[PDB]
Amino acid sequence: HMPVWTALFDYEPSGQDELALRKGDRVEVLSRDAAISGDEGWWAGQVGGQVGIFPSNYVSRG
Repeated sequence: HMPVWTALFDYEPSGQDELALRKGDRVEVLSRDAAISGDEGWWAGQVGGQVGIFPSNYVSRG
């Protein structure tokens, strides 16, 4: 059911609230709302067994 989003790039977290990404990970995107991520241009999601925020430009739909 949940839409497919793919990490375009590696992302190394700067905090425990940030999601680590590796290029080509399928990322479960949980919100695009800045009021939920707390940081304009950041989304919330789950990958790697962690939930957290990442910069929105790091994933693409499909």
